[PDB]
Amino acid sequence: GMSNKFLGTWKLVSSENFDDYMKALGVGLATRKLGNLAKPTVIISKKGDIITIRTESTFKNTEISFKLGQEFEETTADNRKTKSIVTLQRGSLNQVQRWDGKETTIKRKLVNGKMVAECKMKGVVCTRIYEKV
Ligand SMILES: CCCCCC/C=C\CCCCCCCCCC(=O)O
Repeated sequence: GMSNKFLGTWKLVSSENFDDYMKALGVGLATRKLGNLAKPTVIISKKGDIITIRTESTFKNTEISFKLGQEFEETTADNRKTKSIVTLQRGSLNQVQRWDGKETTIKRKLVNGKMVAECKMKGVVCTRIYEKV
């Protein structure tokens, strides 16, 4: 199952190419400016077979809960209404969002004690590094 080492509170410390990823998602400039500057936390918790991922910024939060393998509805931080699914593959949490005939992936893995999120939209890739608080 998901490693217990995912559980807890993670703080963003570095990011690369997030602006273009947000462009590719259709996010407008004003919102991209906040996404490029903010350093969110990501809180991962689990109760039974339900994993919860809560993202906190001072001006925008989000939260998803899911069971591995099972599709769920998600309203994203940029206000997309998606059908999403998270699977566990080779120790990574692999989240796919689908909306409007579009698709994006957000893979979260543990590497050297950090959480690495890799995001892909139509070949535009970004990486975000999180440390464990
Ligand atoms: C929720 C707190 C940050 C919100 C500020 C920016 C608003 C919208 C940008 C939309 C980006 C959607 C991707 C969010 C990041 C997914 C990968 C990650 O968790 O690091």
